[PDB]
Amino acid sequence: TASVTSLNSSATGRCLKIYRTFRDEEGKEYVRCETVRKPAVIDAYVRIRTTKDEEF
Amino acid sequence: PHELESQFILRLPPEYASTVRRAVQSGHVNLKDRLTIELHPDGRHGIVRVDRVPLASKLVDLPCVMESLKTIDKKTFYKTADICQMLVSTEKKFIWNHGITLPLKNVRKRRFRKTAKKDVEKEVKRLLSTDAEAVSTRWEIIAED
Repeated sequence: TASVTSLNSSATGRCLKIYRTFRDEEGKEYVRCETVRKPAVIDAYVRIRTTKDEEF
Repeated sequence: PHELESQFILRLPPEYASTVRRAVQSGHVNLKDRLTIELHPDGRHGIVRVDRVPLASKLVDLPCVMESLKTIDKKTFYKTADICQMLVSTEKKFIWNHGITLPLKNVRKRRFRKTAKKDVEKEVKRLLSTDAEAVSTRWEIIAED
C-alpha cells in the first residue's frame, strides 16, 4: 500500500474498556468486560456519552 | 412511476470476452440463450455462463464514479445513469482499487486524498444496544495492558 504516516491509537494512546452487568434467564448476574482498541469506535461512543451526559 | 435504470459493467476473461463481443455485434437472439449471469443471495457473488460454461463472479465497488451519457447528434450529451459496480468474472475483497481506464490504476491508493471514513457507526449502535439492555456500565480510558 502507498506509504502513509501511521497514527497511534489516538493522541493519548489509550484504548476503551466497558463493563456490562446483565441478568440471565432464571436467576443470574453475569458481568461482561469488553475492550475496544479501535479509535474510530472509541471516538463515536465517547462523543455519544458526553452528549447524553449533557442531556442528563 | 419511473425507476432509475441500474447499469453496471461486466468484465469477462479475454477469450470469453471475444466470444461475447462477436455474439453481441452479430445481433441475433442466439446470444440470449448463450450468455447468462446468475446472482447469488450474498449479493456480491455470481455465475456468468458464457455458452453454458460457468464462470465465477464477484460484484465489486469501483473507486471512481462513471456516468453513461447518451446522445442523438454527438454534440449534446444527456446523463442516463451512474455506474459504480462491476461484475468481474474468472468487504475489502468487494472493493476494486483500480479504475477502468488506463491512466486510473491504483487510483484509490495514489490519486485519492485520504478523507477519513467511519460501517463504524453500526458497531457503535450495537455497543449502545448492549448498553441499554444492561443494568450497570463501568468505563475507563485505559493504558497498556
